[PDB]
Amino acid sequence: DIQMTQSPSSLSASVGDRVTITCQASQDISNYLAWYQQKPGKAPELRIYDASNLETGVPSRFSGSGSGTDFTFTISSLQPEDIATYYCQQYQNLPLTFGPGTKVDIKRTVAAPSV
Amino acid sequence: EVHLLESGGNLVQPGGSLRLSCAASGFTFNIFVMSWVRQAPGKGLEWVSGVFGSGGNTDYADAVKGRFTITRDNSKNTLYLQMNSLRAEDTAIYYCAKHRVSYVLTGFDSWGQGTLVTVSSGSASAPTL
Repeated sequence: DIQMTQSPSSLSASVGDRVTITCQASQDISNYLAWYQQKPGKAPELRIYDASNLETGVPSRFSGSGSGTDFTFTISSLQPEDIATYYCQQYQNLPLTFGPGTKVDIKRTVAAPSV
Repeated sequence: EVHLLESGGNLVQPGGSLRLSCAASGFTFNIFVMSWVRQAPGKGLEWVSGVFGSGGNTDYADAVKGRFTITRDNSKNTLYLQMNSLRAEDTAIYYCAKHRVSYVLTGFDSWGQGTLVTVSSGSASAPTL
């Protein structure tokens, strides 16, 4: 199919932070990409379509860049409302393909496992 | 305002068959493309099948092929999935999703809430080793 890759798997940031996710394609996909937010036990929610366009009433804080191969999604400021699994979806062809996902989380308790 | 309501998912035996339904609102249902996408425990999202306005062209994923059947009732603006030949790989939260525009090659504008389909008897039953 199209393979979609999501760098990285999980992260932990902090309120206020700027956070960046990488979604990479197999084919050249032009800019036929969608981001989704998914708070646990919720349906996915459309964030960005067409690589860059913000769905109506999303906050300009969520951002989407890239075309072809590499895509970037950025949150300029962390809000506790953004806790979630992020997804990218290609629509260059069928089967419509989603990427594994990027789980975004607060820094809490564990060493920032920095040994 | 899009309201996609889903029923019918429940625990089922392997070799079983379910009929999922998803009902839509606050959009011209009959002009839009509709898809079912599932989500396996310990897995991301897989689009399953798409149906085309008229209940015309339908497309399926290879996994789902001959086992699952997608049908729309436009007169009651409902979506159906007939899941034959159930295997554990089919265990998932099933979502009905609205195409952002009236075409397959689209993101999903609006999602339903999710129905769970547990295709499980009792894991696996082997004794000889």
